[PDB]
Amino acid sequence: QKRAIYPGTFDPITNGHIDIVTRATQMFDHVILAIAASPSKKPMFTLEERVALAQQATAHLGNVEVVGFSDLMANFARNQHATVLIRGLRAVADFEYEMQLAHMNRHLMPELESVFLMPSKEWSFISSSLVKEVARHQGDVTHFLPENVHQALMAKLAVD
Amino acid sequence: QKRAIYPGTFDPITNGHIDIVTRATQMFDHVILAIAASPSKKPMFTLEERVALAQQATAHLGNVEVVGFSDLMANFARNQHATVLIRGLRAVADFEYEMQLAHMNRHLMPELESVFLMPSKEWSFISSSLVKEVARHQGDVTHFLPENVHQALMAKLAVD
Amino acid sequence: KRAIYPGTFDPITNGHIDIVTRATQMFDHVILAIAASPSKKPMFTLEERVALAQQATAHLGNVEVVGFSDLMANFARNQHATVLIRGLRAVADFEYEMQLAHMNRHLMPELESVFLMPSKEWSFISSSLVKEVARHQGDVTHFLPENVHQALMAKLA
Amino acid sequence: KRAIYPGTFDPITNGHIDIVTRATQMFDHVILAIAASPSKKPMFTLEERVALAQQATAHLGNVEVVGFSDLMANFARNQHATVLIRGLRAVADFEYEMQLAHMNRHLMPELESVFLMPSKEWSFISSSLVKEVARHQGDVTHFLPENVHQALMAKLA
Amino acid sequence: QKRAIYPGTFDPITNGHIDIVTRATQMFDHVILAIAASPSKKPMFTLEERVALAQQATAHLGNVEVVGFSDLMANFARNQHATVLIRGLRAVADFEYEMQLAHMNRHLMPELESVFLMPSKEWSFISSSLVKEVARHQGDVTHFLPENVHQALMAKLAVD
Amino acid sequence: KRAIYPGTFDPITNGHIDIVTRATQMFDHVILAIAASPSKKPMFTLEERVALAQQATAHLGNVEVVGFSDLMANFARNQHATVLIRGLRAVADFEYEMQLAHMNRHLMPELESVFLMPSKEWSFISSSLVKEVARHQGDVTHFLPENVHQALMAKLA
Ligand SMILES: CC1=Nc2nc(N[C@H](CC#N)c3cccc(Cl)c3)nn2C(=O)C1
Ligand SMILES: CC1=Nc2nc(N[C@H](CC#N)c3cccc(Cl)c3)nn2C(=O)C1
Ligand SMILES: CC1=Nc2nc(N[C@H](CC#N)c3cccc(Cl)c3)nn2C(=O)C1
Ligand SMILES: CC1=Nc2nc(N[C@H](CC#N)c3cccc(Cl)c3)nn2C(=O)C1
Ligand SMILES: CC1=Nc2nc(N[C@H](CC#N)c3cccc(Cl)c3)nn2C(=O)C1
Ligand SMILES: CC1=Nc2nc(N[C@H](CC#N)c3cccc(Cl)c3)nn2C(=O)C1
Repeated sequence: QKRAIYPGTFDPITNGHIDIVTRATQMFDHVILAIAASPSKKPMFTLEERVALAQQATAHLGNVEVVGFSDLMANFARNQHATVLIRGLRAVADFEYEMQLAHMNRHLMPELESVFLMPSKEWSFISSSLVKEVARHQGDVTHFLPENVHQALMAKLAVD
Repeated sequence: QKRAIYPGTFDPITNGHIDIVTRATQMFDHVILAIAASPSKKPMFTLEERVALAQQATAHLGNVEVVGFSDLMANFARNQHATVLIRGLRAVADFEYEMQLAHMNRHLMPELESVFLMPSKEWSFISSSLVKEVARHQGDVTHFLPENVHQALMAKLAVD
Repeated sequence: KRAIYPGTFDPITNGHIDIVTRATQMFDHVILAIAASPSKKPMFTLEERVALAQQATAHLGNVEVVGFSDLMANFARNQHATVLIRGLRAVADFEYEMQLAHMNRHLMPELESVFLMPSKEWSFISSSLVKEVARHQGDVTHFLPENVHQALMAKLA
Repeated sequence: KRAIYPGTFDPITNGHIDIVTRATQMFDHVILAIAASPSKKPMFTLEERVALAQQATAHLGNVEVVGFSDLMANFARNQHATVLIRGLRAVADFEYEMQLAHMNRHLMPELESVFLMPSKEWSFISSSLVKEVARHQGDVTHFLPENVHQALMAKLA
Repeated sequence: QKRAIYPGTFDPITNGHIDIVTRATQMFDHVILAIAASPSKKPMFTLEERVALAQQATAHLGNVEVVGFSDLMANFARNQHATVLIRGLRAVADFEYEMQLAHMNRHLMPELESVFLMPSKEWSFISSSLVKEVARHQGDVTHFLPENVHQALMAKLAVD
Repeated sequence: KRAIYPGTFDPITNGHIDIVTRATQMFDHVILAIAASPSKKPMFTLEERVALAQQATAHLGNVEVVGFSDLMANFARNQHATVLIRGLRAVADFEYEMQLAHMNRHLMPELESVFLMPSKEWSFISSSLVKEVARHQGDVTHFLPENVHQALMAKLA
């Protein structure tokens, strides 16, 4: 009965995040998609919007639970009885930062294992920040997002 | 009749940028040096100052046109009838970011080819941000800039 | 859940032991798979490498050590493994790791490549570096299981 | 404008076809230049590599396939090329690419090295990886032109 | 009689910084641990707090002088009669940035040599920014700091 | 203070001269240590490499050129060196450099590895690239001391 957490800002959730969480569900019994409540930089979408969007986009995956959190991801994993922390590794990931984070998470909770998954080649060169920057500048990002996220991002930028 | 765009903030234009745009003119019939009107971080020089400086520094290159833009660089390339997008690759470039940008630009305009040029070893370890940071801290940056840019940067920091 | 941990393991080091131990804490059964790897011209034969890894992992009840000369994705299919473990130390290896994982996915899409990070203690060593040091009579006891250390001493003697 | 696209092309892959196709859309004439490369001990002879690349690029009207054993900058001068094309997949290759481009510039300053990025589809493959998979009887049809796939099958048979 | 400067923000000084400065004292006759007075991002600790903390943490090292500075690190090295500039290289260091900085420092003061030291494996994956981010989020960072720094960081976060 | 600058120096280049010159401005005595390196199958014998480096560094009064086949940490101990110099050009080398430095520290904790950065002029060359260019009759005079250039010409003749 292995429980895994998949933390992030998911601002908004992309097809790359869907690809990662789907691979995680095929490996672990229970996956908690954990959304950061209060990131350093103010998010485009509120925590409620981000939770609602991730819930709709993962509804077809029976063993995914979407939950918000504001504490250390290691503390959150300990409270969720999770022994696995999922991180996606795109071709464009900051590997140096992943090593720092994993070694720090191990110092905080040694029994918590950081697991790196690789997304499809299709999502290996995108990020939520690149998608948003393109969208803010009127670029087509439909291909990178679930339908519900595309509709919400269009509505957000219409009134900005 | 190949048309190439060379986009950037050019805040201010450096000898590294001059080196890149010169190599581009030797390869393509028409080069548009495209200056970003409204970057995320407020620039040191206004768009008019940046355009005027780049115009003076490239005047000796007959097939360079200096133009400001505020849209997506792929949209700007499509409107300029350009099929080539020039990016300089210094030894200190963020290659991971270049891959993201190139793959995103290809998604937005598939017929637009991203072309990476390498500057002289002399300019392979500098950037406008490093030059400005050194200049703000009273360091000698004459070697890295065209004469007109050096005079304008001295005048800017005199009144800051 | 069955996971495979493939490699040349020429010889198996404390870094490899660290990885396979983390894998056993996550998956029900772990197959430590030793590739014949003749193109790399290994120091130890496949039988020596299998015997050494068996002795070094004996204390881990859910590890099975097996040799193979097959394509690793075919070997993973034949072992009924849906997880392929790879250890990650630094950025340089991460690139070849991406190629291998994308190729393994093309050959077997249901086989998931997972990357584990070793202890800081083993983050700067490799079988190649240990062998190079041992060839120049340097002390490598700290980096190897005891049985591997004695076999490497005997091999270079 | 004449551009040269040099390499070992042992064998030519879909990633190489992707690069040379992008080059033809930018330059009037493209020379796909196959280096003898004896130090790498190639799987296919230079004649086989030339024949394979010729058949695989026949549909591209402005590609000329030529073999060479010369210094690539001397070969580019002799082909009246002012552009040298190199494909870029990841960071690790980008370093050796910088050395090669700065050396080529020292030897021929008027020859410009340009870097093109392949499709995401071919961003994780290489001739070496394809050959390694094919040696272990793995399916590599997806990564190669048909004629190259059959020649690689015949070579390993 | 070689004099070396070891510059940084030291916000706060960590065991990684102590490891680096200790290695520097074993190599050079006089080491100046140089604390940046006015960094770009506002520091957690004031310059006086940072100086006091670094002084207490290096007191056992007889040939270390802790000094604040607000000018270019190359100008500061020239004024301190230092011909060596120490930079720590952790496994997670931004090497591209280190190359830019070293080449710029060499342009400003060619006789000033940039020297890269490697910390213990124990401190190879941490930074002051990661330690602070973990501490702000109630994580245990005792292991990464000198005792006096741990007490000061606890007091800082108690009133924040 | 005694510093050792070890390497294969096959042959010694202007980049190596740049590094050793910076080292002499920092330390009282510098030992340029040439590793036999038989596994790399060097172009020049150890005696040729020692003779060439001696002639190329003669103008630097505090450089001693010595050959060794020993573990570099044992050689540094025997030379009474507490500093080990390594030149740093780019990120790719920085990883192997970290492994080597952490291993050298394990073998000799009082021996400090220091990294120096060469001039921008030599930041894109290596002995391997210079030899490869010279093998194809390319001009490499700019990258080598005069005596090394003539010896490399004579070796390839
Ligand atoms: C070792 C570390 N553990 C950490 N846990 C958190 N948690 C917050 C929770 C909230 N809001 C967060 C903020 C932004 C993104 C994410 Cl994914 C998570 N931050 N954090 C670190 O920066 C370092
Ligand atoms: C795929 C992308 N395409 C893009 N085009 C732009 N255009 C703006 C125009 C203005 N002002 C800009 C801003 C700053 C620097 C530059 Cl060079 C260009 N941004 N942008 C992205 O961030 C991503
Ligand atoms: C996608 C790929 N599939 C592959 N299967 C194998 N199998 C051999 C078995 C033998 N000898 C092997 C050799 C070296 C290391 C390992 Cl772990 C496995 N190699 N191989 C690739 O290099 C790439
Ligand atoms: C600056 C340099 N100039 C050079 N010219 C050559 N030429 C040979 C021709 C043969 N065989 C070659 C070998 C392998 C790949 C290529 Cl693409 C070309 N190699 N070479 C360097 O390695 C560096
Ligand atoms: C070539 C460069 N030389 C430089 N010297 C300084 N000095 C300031 C002094 C203050 N306050 C400083 C600020 C933050 C951290 C440090 Cl370590 C030092 N900044 N700086 C550059 O950004 C680039
Ligand atoms: C931590 C290590 N210690 C080591 N000592 C040696 N010594 C040999 C001497 C000979 N031949 C050598 C070979 C090649 C380059 C150099 Cl610089 C030195 N190699 N070696 C390692 O590769 C790793």
